[PDB]
This record gives sequence, C-alpha cells and structure tokens, in this order.
Amino acid sequence: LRIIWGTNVSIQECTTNFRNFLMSFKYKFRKILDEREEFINNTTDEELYYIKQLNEMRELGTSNLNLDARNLLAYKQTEDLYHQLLNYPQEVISIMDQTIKDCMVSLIVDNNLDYDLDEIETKFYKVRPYNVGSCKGMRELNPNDIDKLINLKGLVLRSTPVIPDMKVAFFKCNVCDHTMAVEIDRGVIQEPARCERIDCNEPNSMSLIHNRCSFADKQVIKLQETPDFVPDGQTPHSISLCVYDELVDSCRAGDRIEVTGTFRSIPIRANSRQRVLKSLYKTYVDVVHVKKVRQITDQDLAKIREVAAREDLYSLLARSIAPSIYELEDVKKGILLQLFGGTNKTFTKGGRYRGDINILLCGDPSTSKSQILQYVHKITPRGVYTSGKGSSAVGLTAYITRDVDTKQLVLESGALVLSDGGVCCIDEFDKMSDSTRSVLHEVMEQQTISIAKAGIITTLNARSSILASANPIGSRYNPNLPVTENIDLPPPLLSRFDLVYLVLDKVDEKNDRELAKHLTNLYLEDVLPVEFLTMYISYAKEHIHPIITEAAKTELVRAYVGMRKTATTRQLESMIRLAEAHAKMKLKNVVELEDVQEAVRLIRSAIKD
Amino acid sequence: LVRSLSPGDIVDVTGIFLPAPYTGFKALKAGLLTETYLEAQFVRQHKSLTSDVEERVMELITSGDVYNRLAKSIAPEIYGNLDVKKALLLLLVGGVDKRVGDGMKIRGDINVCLMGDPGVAKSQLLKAICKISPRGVYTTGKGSSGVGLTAAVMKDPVTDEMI
Amino acid sequence: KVDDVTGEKVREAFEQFLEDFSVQVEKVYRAQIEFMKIYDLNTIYIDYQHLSMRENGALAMAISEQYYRFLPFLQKGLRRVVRKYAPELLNTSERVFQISFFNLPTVHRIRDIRSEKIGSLLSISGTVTRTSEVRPELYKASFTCDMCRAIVDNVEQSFKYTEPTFCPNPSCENRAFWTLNVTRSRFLDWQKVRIQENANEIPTGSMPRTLDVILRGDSVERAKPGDRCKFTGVEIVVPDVTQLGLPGVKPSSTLDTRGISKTTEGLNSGVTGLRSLGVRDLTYKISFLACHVISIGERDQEVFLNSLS
DNA sequence: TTTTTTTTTTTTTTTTTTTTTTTTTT
DNA sequence: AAAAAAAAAAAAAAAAAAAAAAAAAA
Ligand SMILES: Nc1ncnc2c1ncn2[C@@H]1O[C@H](COP(=O)(O)OP(=O)(O)OP(=O)(O)O)[C@@H](O)[C@H]1O
Ligand SMILES: Nc1ncnc2c1ncn2[C@@H]1O[C@H](COP(=O)(O)OP(=O)(O)O)[C@@H](O)[C@H]1O
Ligand SMILES: [Mg+2]
Ligand SMILES: [Zn+2]
Ligand SMILES: [Zn+2]
Repeated sequence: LRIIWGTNVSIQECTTNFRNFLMSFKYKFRKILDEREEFINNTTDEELYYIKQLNEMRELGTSNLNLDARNLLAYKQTEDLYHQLLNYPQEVISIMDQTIKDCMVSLIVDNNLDYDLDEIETKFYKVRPYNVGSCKGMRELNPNDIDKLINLKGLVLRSTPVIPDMKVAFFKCNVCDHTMAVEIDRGVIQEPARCERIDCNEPNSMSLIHNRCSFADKQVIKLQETPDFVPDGQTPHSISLCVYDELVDSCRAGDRIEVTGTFRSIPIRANSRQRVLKSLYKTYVDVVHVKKVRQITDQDLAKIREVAAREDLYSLLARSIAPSIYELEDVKKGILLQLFGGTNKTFTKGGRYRGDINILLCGDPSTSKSQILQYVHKITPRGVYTSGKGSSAVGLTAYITRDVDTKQLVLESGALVLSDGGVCCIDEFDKMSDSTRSVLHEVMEQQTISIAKAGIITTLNARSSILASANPIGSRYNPNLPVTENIDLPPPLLSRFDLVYLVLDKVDEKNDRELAKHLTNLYLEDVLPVEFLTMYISYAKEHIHPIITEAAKTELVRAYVGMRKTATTRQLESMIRLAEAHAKMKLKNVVELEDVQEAVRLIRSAIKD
Repeated sequence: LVRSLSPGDIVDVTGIFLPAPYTGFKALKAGLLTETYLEAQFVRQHKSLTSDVEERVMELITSGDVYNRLAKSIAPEIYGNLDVKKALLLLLVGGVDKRVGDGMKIRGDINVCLMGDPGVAKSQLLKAICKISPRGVYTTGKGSSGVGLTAAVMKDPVTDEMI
Repeated sequence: KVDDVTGEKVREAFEQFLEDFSVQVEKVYRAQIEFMKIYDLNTIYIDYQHLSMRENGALAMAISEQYYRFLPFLQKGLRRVVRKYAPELLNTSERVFQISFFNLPTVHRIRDIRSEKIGSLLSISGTVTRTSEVRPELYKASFTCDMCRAIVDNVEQSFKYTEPTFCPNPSCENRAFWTLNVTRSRFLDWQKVRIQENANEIPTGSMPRTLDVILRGDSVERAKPGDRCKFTGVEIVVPDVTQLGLPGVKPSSTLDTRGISKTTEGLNSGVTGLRSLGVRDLTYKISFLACHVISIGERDQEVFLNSLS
C-alpha cells in the first residue's frame, strides 16, 4: 500500500514476487527465456537451481549470492523488479536482504528439524548482483545515471589501507562518569546537550572516548581506462571505487577487473575552514560485486598414483614439458630432473647442505634455448623470468628504495628472493655486469643475501635454482677452441653450475630437412598432460623426502673412483643430487641402482660435450 | 554540445567571451585583473563496408599492375630505389599471426631495416611511409625518449597523481 | 558517580589470580613481586596460558575482548596486591607500573588488521624498518592557577595538551591561563617504530603494507631495524589532533609541504558536529600499541665463574 | 697502467600579502 | 548590536653548479 517517499518501490509486492521467483524458478524457465536453440533440457529443467544453492548455503552457513539480471528478467511477473532495481538499487537491495532474512526460515522448518536458527538470527545476509546491463567504459558516463547500477571495466592501479568509519559514538560524563551511546546519521554527530541523569544534570560536561566507539572497515581503489578502448592522442582517465565489508582486500594491484556498483556524486569544500562549497561535484562508484578479467581431492590422488605406475614416466614428461622442441631430449631430461630437486637437509653440526640443481645452456646463437626457458617458467609453481642484460646491480636481491606515494622507506625484495623454493630463469647470462655477478656468487654458495643500508642490517633467504641461457662471441661455437674463450664467463662461475649443456648446430641434410618439415607442419593448419605436471611436481616437492641406502654407496664410490682413473669433488655431490632427484620421480621413498645409473649416465653425457 | 571537440583538431568555435571572477587566493595581488573564457555554442570542424568501396577494389583490380604501381606511387618525388618501395609495401601489409596451442606463438609483423650512406634520401622515405597508415609513430634519437617510455609515473598537473 | 559492576568482578578475579596461582605451591607471581622488590623493577609479566586455566577462560576472554576498558581495574587490583604483600614497591626513591602479556594462542599478520578488533589484545609479527628517538611523554600533568596560585595535579592527557578547566577553589573564576610545573609532572619514555610484512606473507606481486607501533616505558630500543620481531599489545585508533584545536599557533591549521591525495579527497569519511571541532571534520587511522616485544628473526675470571652452574 | 673520459646525484619549500570572511568581547 | 583581534591562502620546480664515484682507453 504505502510507498517509500521519493521512489515508487513498495515492499509488499516485491517480497511476494521474490519468494515466488525463488521457489518457482528452475533452469526450465531460464532456457525458455534465452531459447537460443541447442538448449539442453536434460533433467536440468527440474533441478531447482535456486533452492539447491539455498540449502547448500544453509548447511555451509556462508552468505554469498550471485543473483543475475537476465535470470531476474526471466520470470514474467518479476520483470517489474528488473527495471525497478536499475533506478533504485539501495531500496531494492534493502528489500532483498529483508526477504533473505526469512528465506532461511522458509526452508529450515519444512521438515521441522532442530536447527538453532539463533546464529542465523544474529547473522545478516546480502546479495551481489552482476551482469546488470550492457558494459560501458568510464569514458561514457553522464550525470543522467547518478544513483543507478552500472557495470564498469578497468585496470587496478593501487589500493589503500583499511579506513575506519564511525558507527556508534560514545560519550562519557566527566562528573558523574555516565556512559551513553549516540548513533550517527550520514556522518554528522548530534551532540548530547546535557547529561541525561536528572541528578547530575550539568551543562557542558561531555567527553568523547575515541577508542570506545564502534568502527567499520572501508577501502578505496583506483582504476584506469583500458588501453584497448582509448582513441588516438588521448590520456587514460581514472575512477575511484568504494569497497566495504567482506569485499575489502580482494583486488590486487595491476589486475584488470569488471565491477558492478552504484554511481554517485558528492560535493567537496572550497575552503578548508569555511562552510563554503564549490559548484562542481566529484563522481565515484560504490561497488557491490567484483570479478576478474592445493587442496587436491582423493580422485586426484588416485589418478596421480595410477599415472605414476606408468612403465616409463621419464620419457613422457620428457616430451611433455617442451612439445614444440624437437630432439634435444637430453636437455629436457636434465630440466625434468631439475624441477624436482634432490632432498634438502640441515643438520645441526655440519649445517645446511644444498638441494638445488643449476643448469647452464650455451652454444650456437640461433637455437631454441629462450623458448625452453619460457616453457619451464610456466610449469614451476613460483618462479621469475627476467633477463640479465641490465637493470640494477642488486635487481635480483633486496634494494632499499624511497616509496613513491609516501615519503617513506620500503624494503623491496629482488628476483632471487622472490623465487625462493622454486626455479629462477636467467636470460642473456653473458651481458650481466661484473659488479652484480658477485651477488649471484653469494646466492649459489650460501643461499642467503645480506643487505646493510640506511640503518638496516639484515639477511634474506634465496634457496632457489638457477637455469641460465647464454650466447657466445661470434656467429658460431667452434669446437676447436675450448669453452672458456667463447662463453666469456669466469671459470668459477661456469664451474659451480651443476649441469652445463652445449647446443650445437651443424649443417646436416637429414637434420635440416627434419627440422624444416615439422616446422612447416606446425605452420600448416589441419600423450601431453596439461596441468597434471604442476600437481605432480607439488606433490613430489611438498610431501616426498627420499633417503640413501648402501646400494647407492656401492655404485657411487666406485663410479667416482672410476671417473678418477680431472673430476673434482663437486662431481660426486652433483651425482648425489641428481640421483636423489630421480628417486623423487617414479614415486619412491628410497634410492636404488636405477637412479644412480641414470644420474651417472646424465653427468657423463654432459662430460661428452 | 559536450564531447564535440577532441585533442588534435583544427576547428572554428563560436561562443560568448566572458570574464572569469579570479577570486579566492592570489586575487588580491591582481586587484582589477581578471581571467577570461569562452562559453561555446557552435562547432565547425574544418576537415566502412559499402557498395562504393566494394566497387573501388574491383576497379583497382581491373586497372592491373597493382604491385608495381602501388610500389611506385609511394613518394613519387624520389626517383629510384624501386625494390625498397616493393619491400615497404610488404611491410605495410602484415603476415599471419597464428596462435599455436600449448603456448606457442608466431609473429606476422615485418621488421625492415634500411642502411646506407648519408644523403641517399634516407629520411624522406620513412616519413612518407608514416602517411599511408594511420597507426604509426615516427620516433627519433635521444632528443626525446618515447621508444622505451613505458613509465608508470605521470606527474599530471591537474591532479598530481600517477598515471 | 556511576560505577561499573563487571569491572569490579575483573578486578577481584585478577587479585585472586595473582594471589592464588602458585602452580609450578611456589607462588610464582609472588616470587616475581619479591624479585621486583629486591631488584627495583617497574614491570610485571603475566602469561596467557597460566590465566587460560582459571575460570575456564571466563576471565581470560573478558580481559582479551575489552583490554582497553579493563586495564584501569587490573592496575587498581595490582596496587592493592602490592600494598598487601610488598609496600616497598609502592613508592620510588609512586612507580607507574606496567603489565606485559605474552604467549598468546594465535598470531596475526599485518593484513588481518580490521577495525572490529580495536581495543582488543592481540599479537602481531613483522620486520622493523625504522626507529625513532626515545622522547619523553607527559603522563601526569601539574599546573598552577595564575591568580590563586593554587596547584592542580594528576591531570590525565589522552592525545593532546590538556589543561584543567575549573579552579580548585570555586571562589576563583578561571577557564584558562595555567602554567605547567614541568618539575612536578611525571614523564615516560616514548618511541615510534615502523614495521612491514614478512618476505613470505608478501604475495607474488605486492607493495608491502606498513603500520605504526608505539613502544612505551621499559620496552624502548628493544626492536632494532632489519630484525624480525613479534609484538603484542592493544589495537588502538589515533585521531588528527591538529584540527582538534591545539593551543599554539605553530600547527597553523595543517600546514603541508606535499600535496594530499585527490582520490581520497572527500572519500575519507570524517565526522562532524562536535563543538571542539567546530565546522571541521575529524579523521582516524589505525595504529598499534605494544606492551611486550620478542625477536623471532668480559675477560674477567671471577665474574665468569659466577654465571655458570 | 695511469691516465683521460663518463653517469649522476641531491641540491629544492620559511615564506606573503592586504582583503575577505570568521569568532570573541565590551 | 557593535568593536577588536586572528588567522587562511600559499605553491613548486625546473635549471644550473659542484663533487664522487663506477667504466672507458695511449
Ligand atoms: N633518389 C633520390 N631522389 C630524389 N632526391 C634524392 C634522392 N637521393 C637523395 N635525394 C636528396 O636527398 C635529400 C633527402 O635526404 P637527406 O639528405 O635530407 O636525408 P638523409 O638521407 O636521411 O641524410 P642525413 O644523414 O644527412 O640525414 C633531398 O635533398 C633529396 O633531393
Ligand atoms: N629446435 C627448434 N624447434 C622449434 N623451433 C625452433 C628450433 N630452433 C629454432 N627454432 C625457431 O627459431 C626461433 C628461436 O628464437 P629464440 O631461441 O627465442 O632466440 P634466442 O636465440 O635469442 O634464444 C624461434 O622462433 C623458433 O621458432
Ligand atoms: Mg636525414
Ligand atoms: Zn553526568
Ligand atoms: Zn584560581
């Protein structure tokens, strides 16, 4: 009957229409609405999409809804709310929450169970509508749609810390020490005039207790117009976004998001002291829904086990990591062994012993090493792909820098620290400067980086693995001259790499034809897992820790001695790491003869080059 | 009338020329000096798939000698270097950009470098090619930094925030 | 005057906890008070786990939720315990006492700081990146009326220089023009430290978040830059005192050298209405106040023989 | 090898003016 | 109702000079 002042929305019909919508709607009505042909009605027409989500939310206890606009328009009688929400979002959403308040009761007592409902009474619910209408950029927003729901798209530039907002004031009397709480409306606090206590009753005896009030959380986000839609010779524009309650700390910096929210405009004061305002408002949006652009199940465990039970797991993931790369199976073997890494240990007396494998690729200038590095970048969980051509001498480690937004101090870690526990890929290793090289030296020796600047003395943790690619001086790597002259790298730096591979390119009719054939076949338009590798890698790296047995002793000692029939002691610690990394593959819990045989074969084929 | 004007347009704008109040700070020093502005009321800018363009391509096909004539008409002032003019045409068009599965990508863009002794019409040829395609930028030496200026800081005077 | 009933229950419960715990019968807290008496110390240490077994957490959760309002009663009960069992620790050569809590069950990161824990007892962890000088803070002020020469003492101050309002003698009529007796007033040590998030809690791409932690009393200089420290205390909120009418003309109504953010111009919700503010708008920000700090990241024969067992 | 060459890095705000518009104070 | 006093309002920044390093060569 009665209508909220100003608008035309009435609660009475809206509540009834919404309950009819929820208990009545199914995928049947949705597929009748869209009816785009080839629409599946296989038992979906009776699934009761809303009621099942309602029940699963009740049993979970979480309050999150994804009501859509097209689905809201689907029902004939509730079509009024579709055009009644775009123009008055706040009141319709207030009705929304009020109806969801008893949507719980409508289903908890259908069978008269023993749910408490008291925690339901205390907790509150809300909605997150999306796909309200056609998406329009910030470059087309008039004052004609203020306080109306819109959908925007843009790049996230920055976020601000949590902002307190007062809800309930708290005043204490300095004479009688009486406490009373005053609600605030739209920001303004209505001051208490005199103490309510009739006996006390003193004028001007009020004191505000700042830390005894009640506060809520706010966040402000900054967006930028996407470069695709901008026209020629223009500068991108910006919009500020208000985020409240559960949605705070959701949008990371640099992401691109599409949001739904209410456009709004407020005045800003001309003079700081005076009451005066200037005749030009500022425009922003209050957001209600945000969209962007571990915990493996038991079935995943079973499929991992059965795949691990394969006869030849080595070759399959040898070919999977680099589908495009043809031949070069040996370097892929080495990279597959590197991605697991030997076990890591730190006993009290001896100290920490390294368990990371370092690989250097070098050779003729027009092979495919860069694509190989960009392949291994994606597979590994946490890693960084940055070239060593330039940048700061401590660009891979901590660099104390002045903050840009605030005139303060921030400690920013580098790329080696940010690749902790993973594989760090370095490109153009030969162009890295003589002064920054020493930094890597402390990374590959002690696995820690120390910074002592601006009154800060501290140490970080590197614990990463280095895969690097380099280029020689000239157009070919002539085998006659030894490695040292061509690669332009210090002998210790080359020596400390666990595996060094030489990629050669010789004019061979068979090889040239075979390469060109599959290259053209790839350009011609006509056994590789997609994400199994990442989960298998995580499982092997986070749960599995092999050990060594005397069977490895017998082979390892005699193999090292036979290699000593100019193999430094580094060689044996390289064989142990490779053998223990192979043991982590073909899932096991202990090393045997096969692992040490594969490791020695790999390290001697490396010697052959 | 809002949004009728965009940066980089030569236009003839009509309106009322009015004095701004110049109040607030720094008004006292001026005393009787005022700003000014123009309230705009009219705009006169000085300067697709349809059957017309469907027939233009057919006419040019019936003309014949498309390759040689297209190369030749590029900068008719400069006499010679006809093979260079053939190659600039291939640079104007673009090769296939095919997105191969599993992450592989192949480029179709053209990289053409023109070396040679000074005083051979080096730097008219280039400028002239910029006219043909609307999406093009002529970047020069260290006088300005635009090739690698992918900066994340912009001290715009209007608001003093980064862009 | 209006008094509280829950505060009285907390005050008596704390006295019972101090007097009765004795679990090792050793009277561990009475042993600590004796050690303070003999060594002349000014701070006590209370473990949470020790308190986590009396009243089945009824006292512990009550203290944790509303530490800010219950601290005055805890100190009042401690005063009575000290008077009953060790009067010597009641006067100096009175010692402003401090209570240090530690061993909380769960630890928080800097990105879990929300306004709904303001006033609660928490523990946080972070890496120190800046420390300031040990400045003296005004604790108990003392003034003299200009005309009567009457002396007022123990004028509490919250966040700004607060002078008394009514003269001790109602015969005098005076609203202002006092003279601080800097000699009689009590002072305390004050330090501000800046901390940021740890290297592991930082996401893959992130600009680290920061916080302002206030160390006071005996806790000064215990956190050094570059170290990783675990703080514990109470989460508070700090207003902008410049627009609260500071006495001097030196503030000059928010003099600035840099430009404030235009994005948050009018977006930062400021409350108005209060008479002290006038037509101004008061703003708030979240800071931390710490009571206990821990770190998580002599060739003389006679003195050497003493330390060893 | 000891000479020349080269980037580059803070250096910056402490002051102003008479109106115009606000609060106190006889 | 009519006086005397007291702050806001700054904003701004490129362009040049001097000194110490970290890469080049007769
Ligand atoms: N083939 C040619 N046809 C016509 N004019 C030519 C030709 N070759 C050179 N020129 C002349 O050379 C000039 C255009 O090139 P210009 O010498 O100005 O620049 P550039 O080749 O980039 O050399 P620089 O190194 O001096 O900048 C004009 O004077 C033009 O007449
Ligand atoms: N063995 C190969 N398999 C597939 N493509 C190859 C192979 N060798 C060379 N290529 C081609 O040559 C190019 C190599 O470029 P890249 O290796 O990234 O440059 P860089 O020499 O700087 O590492 C790629 O575009 C790739 O298509
Ligand atoms: Mg030229
Ligand atoms: Zn009262
Ligand atoms: Zn007096």
